[PDB]
Amino acid sequence: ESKVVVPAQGKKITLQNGKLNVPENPIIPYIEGDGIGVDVTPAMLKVVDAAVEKAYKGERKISWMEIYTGEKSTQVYGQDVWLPAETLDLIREYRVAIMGPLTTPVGGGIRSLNVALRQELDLYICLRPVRYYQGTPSPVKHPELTDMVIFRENSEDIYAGIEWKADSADAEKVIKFLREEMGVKKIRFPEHCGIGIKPCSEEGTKRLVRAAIEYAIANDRDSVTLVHKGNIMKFTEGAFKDWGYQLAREEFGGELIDGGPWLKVKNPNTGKEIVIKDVIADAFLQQILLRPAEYDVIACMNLNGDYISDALAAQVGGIGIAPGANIGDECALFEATHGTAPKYAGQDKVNPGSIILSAEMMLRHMGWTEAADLIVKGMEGAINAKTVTYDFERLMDGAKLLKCSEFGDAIIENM
Amino acid sequence: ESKVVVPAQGKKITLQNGKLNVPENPIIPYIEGDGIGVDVTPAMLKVVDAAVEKAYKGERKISWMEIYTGEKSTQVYGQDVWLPAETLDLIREYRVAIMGPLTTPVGGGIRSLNVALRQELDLYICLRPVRYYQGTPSPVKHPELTDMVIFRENSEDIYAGIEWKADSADAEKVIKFLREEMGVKKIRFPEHCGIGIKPCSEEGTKRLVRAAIEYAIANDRDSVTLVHKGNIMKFTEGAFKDWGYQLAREEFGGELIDGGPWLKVKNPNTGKEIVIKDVIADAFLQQILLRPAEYDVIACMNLNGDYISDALAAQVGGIGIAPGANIGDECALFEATHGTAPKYAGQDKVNPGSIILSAEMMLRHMGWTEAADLIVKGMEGAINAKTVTYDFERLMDGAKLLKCSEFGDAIIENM
Ligand SMILES: NC(=S)c1ccc[n+]([C@@H]2O[C@H](COP(=O)([O-])OP(=O)(O)OC[C@H]3O[C@@H](n4cnc5c(N)ncnc54)[C@H](OP(=O)(O)O)[C@@H]3O)[C@@H](O)[C@H]2O)c1
Ligand SMILES: NC(=S)c1ccc[n+]([C@@H]2O[C@H](COP(=O)([O-])OP(=O)(O)OC[C@H]3O[C@@H](n4cnc5c(N)ncnc54)[C@H](OP(=O)(O)O)[C@@H]3O)[C@@H](O)[C@H]2O)c1
Ligand SMILES: [Mg+2]
Ligand SMILES: [Mg+2]
Repeated sequence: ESKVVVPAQGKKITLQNGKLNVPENPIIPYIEGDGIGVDVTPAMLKVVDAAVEKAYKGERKISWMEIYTGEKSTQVYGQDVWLPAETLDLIREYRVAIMGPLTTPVGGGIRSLNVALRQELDLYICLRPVRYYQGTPSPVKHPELTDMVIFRENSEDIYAGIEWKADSADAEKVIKFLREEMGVKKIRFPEHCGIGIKPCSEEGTKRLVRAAIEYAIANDRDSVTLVHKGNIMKFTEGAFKDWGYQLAREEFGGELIDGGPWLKVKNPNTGKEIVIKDVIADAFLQQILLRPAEYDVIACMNLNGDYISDALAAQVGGIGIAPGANIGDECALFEATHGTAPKYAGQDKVNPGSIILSAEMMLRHMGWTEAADLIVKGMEGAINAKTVTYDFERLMDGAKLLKCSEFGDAIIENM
Repeated sequence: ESKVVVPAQGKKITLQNGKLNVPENPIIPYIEGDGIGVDVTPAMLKVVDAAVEKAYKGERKISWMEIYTGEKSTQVYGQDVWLPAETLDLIREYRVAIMGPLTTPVGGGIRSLNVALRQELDLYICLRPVRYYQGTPSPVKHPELTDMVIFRENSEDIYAGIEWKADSADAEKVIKFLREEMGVKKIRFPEHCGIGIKPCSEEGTKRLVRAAIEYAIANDRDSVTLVHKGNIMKFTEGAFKDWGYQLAREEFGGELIDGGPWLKVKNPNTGKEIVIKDVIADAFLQQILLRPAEYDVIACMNLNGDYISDALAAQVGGIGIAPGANIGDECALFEATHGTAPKYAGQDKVNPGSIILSAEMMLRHMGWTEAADLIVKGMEGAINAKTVTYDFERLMDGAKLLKCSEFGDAIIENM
């Protein structure tokens, strides 16, 4: 008994030849989000509607359709309905959707609803661009040097969720198999030992890296860096790196730079030579602080991508305004990347910048680049004006403190 | 046919009741290290001898004994001798040793000689303190707020080196077992798929965390933070966190703070209440930049520790002066934490600060705290004086450029 209401006015986005066909009146599902979702989502809807209205002079308008996942879903659909099958169907059917932060319960056997959405819908790209907005308080000296785009593999790695508890019958069965059938002698303590499995495939790797290189081409970026810990994990992380370079050679004409191992890929549109290179993951966490200007598009596995995107967001002062998308071949889900911060829920206090910039990505994904540009311009102006929410204000001198809703308005005021 | 020469003058350190018994004339094995090892090691020997001479007025003296691992070992012992069994025996027998950076070959089937040393000798603690030295050029605004000590688990995690290549008979055998016998359906692409195993045990976890809490007590530190990605890896990383808290409760009288989950442990010597807490790994990489003063002793698994120690070293401008130890119940191996940087080898150019501060840790481990304090004082003075090696100098104005050897001398000059 669906409680979703399909908008009377509005038409479904469709997909033909890997190209989105977006009508003037697209229906866009949104999940409000739990906790501060109640604050940031209304601000997002208003900012997006204003950008769309202004950009296309009223010719285009989104028909927002609320759908459910998280604690709110339990209130709507019932007790154990954290992720209704209907939500998976609707996101796939309508092609483009956006969500606030989600509450995943503890003590009931769910790792992460965000991860569940990504995997169930096969949204294999976690796309997280990290740039600096002039005027943002930052813990680093030169945050303006950071302008990167993270392509985080979203469907494999240790995120597969394949593991067994220490002392469980299953764990002991796996360990026995490893020691006795596979001849494994490297388990230091085989008793009271939890076990996890890390898969990495050629297909999984290459579809991710393919998207990263296509993005570098489409957006005239300077380089793609494969980040990995392949010196220790030779057959997963090392394989990821090798397959990435191979893909560049086989599909994009990548040629050896000097004596290797870096490659150059010719941008078929601009003639720019895009560098394909690689950095070991621990060293990369140093490089993003010490030589940020040398990095651009980043391609990495699921866990590394999780870490890198957080580290980069922190350094640009963007912990609360970091945008994110999850993109697959059939649909895409844009998301606030911060948590539910329930202590502030309903106080109209927190920064709606993250979900707003994820909506910017959404508009851009829809081909509505003018509306997207207006959001960027608005965000830039508001931050430059020092008219900001508490999280920025408390780190600044001479700023004007704005509520969440009010910061949404300041963004519009600056379009 | 050993090519190691046991010093005529000198006596073996011994171990009784988990307490080192260090004579006035201890024999200390050292590995010179490959590449820039030839530059930084001589500087380390000179600085350490000066600190020891000055601290104890000639009553004490180290008898250095060269031992081998890495490319130099192949030159001494022969073609495929990258890690002679003799070196493992000698480090265990003499209890305390130090090494420069090592060349691990590529294309011959060795992940890392550093990891091999750690695992073979069961040096389950990777101890990496990260502090700021006034005057060091840093990419962050307030590096002085960083004063942490990393306890990185050194014997388990994905470092166990258990994995199989995509398309290999073994990989397919493991995957078949997983899908057919374990009923695993979560492998997105089971073909052309590499597989790695991640173990985490109660014993492995608790011996690491035990050392971290004992350290916090011995050194009157403020808190121990368990860092993990337990929300996704419930039975490895999540288990690590749970066992860590449990250890604090069961062995150290840890009591609930407020409504949890943090605990307080009473320092039995100073009565200080040590906070035991936890942070998810991605968030922690933000916290170390945004709220560094809130963190002190860190306890984490092998891979997370690898990443965290690099990230912290970068932020204090200490990429080339980060000290490190590997400690087990029977012996300890102190190490330069940077690479071999062969392009500079023999030019007397690079920073010997890392191996020098690892030697400071070594002296402190030996109970020679006065000599260790002299090295710290010397390092602080030299850096404050802006008499520094090229890696610092190029980031500063009005500094005096010193050779590697000369910086070693400046450290002595400042004792
Ligand atoms: N079971 C669940 S739901 C769970 C558990 C762990 C992690 N996560 C995930 O991991 C990430 C972090 O989540 P979390 O739960 O650890 O964070 P939360 O507890 O929800 O938020 C922690 C702090 O981040 C700051 N913050 C978050 N959003 C903000 C905004 N829009 N404006 C200003 N400040 C903001 C606030 O800092 P101050 O209080 O200092 O102002 C807040 O107290 C999220 O992606 C989340 O989905 C989820
Ligand atoms: N197969 C081997 S041996 C291998 C491979 C990968 C990683 N690792 C390990 O991973 C870590 C990093 O090693 P790596 O090989 O990637 O680094 P390296 O190539 O050996 O060094 C890279 C750069 O770091 C800087 N640097 C290193 N030591 C320095 C010092 N003492 N003073 C000043 N600058 C210094 C230099 O930067 P500038 O040129 O800019 O001045 C150097 O070019 C090490 O722990 C290493 O053991 C080992
Ligand atoms: Mg994350
Ligand atoms: Mg490392």
